[PDB]
Amino acid sequence: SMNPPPPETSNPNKPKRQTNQLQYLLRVVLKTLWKHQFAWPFQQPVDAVKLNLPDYYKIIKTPMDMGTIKKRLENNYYWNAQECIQDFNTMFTNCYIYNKPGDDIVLMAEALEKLFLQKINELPTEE
Ligand SMILES: Cc1nnc2n1-c1ccc(Cl)cc1C(c1ccccc1)=NN2C
Repeated sequence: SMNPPPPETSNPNKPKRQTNQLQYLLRVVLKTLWKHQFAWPFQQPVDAVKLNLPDYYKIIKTPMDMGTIKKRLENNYYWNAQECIQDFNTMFTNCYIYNKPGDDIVLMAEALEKLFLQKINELPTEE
């Protein structure tokens, strides 16, 4: 029922890059989803205490959220675009694992994921 520490957003010994694909993930993908009317539940780690979800972190062992992703991108945490794409996919998957078809939060995830997929379809080739 307690909250875990949040995912890491800083690790000085992790090697870093800022590729054109990572810049697209910040400037296009994250910006698009962040501004959406359904972004709000996803803009920070799930607070299982305030939301009264005592089983959330019993079920979800790889938590992820756009607050974490935003910090990772803005603070250049990644080496490649795949790492960041995986974080978005983990975020959506967790929502579908914990919740049920047709739940409001699932409908919200589905809307954001559609936009995610439309943007990642036009990920630029790496330069
Ligand atoms: C993300 C996420 N995944 N499951 C949840 N959330 C969530 C997180 C934050 C916040 Cl603040 C809420 C939620 C919700 C939620 C339920 C209905 C309408 C809007 C949000 N549900 N829960 C259990």
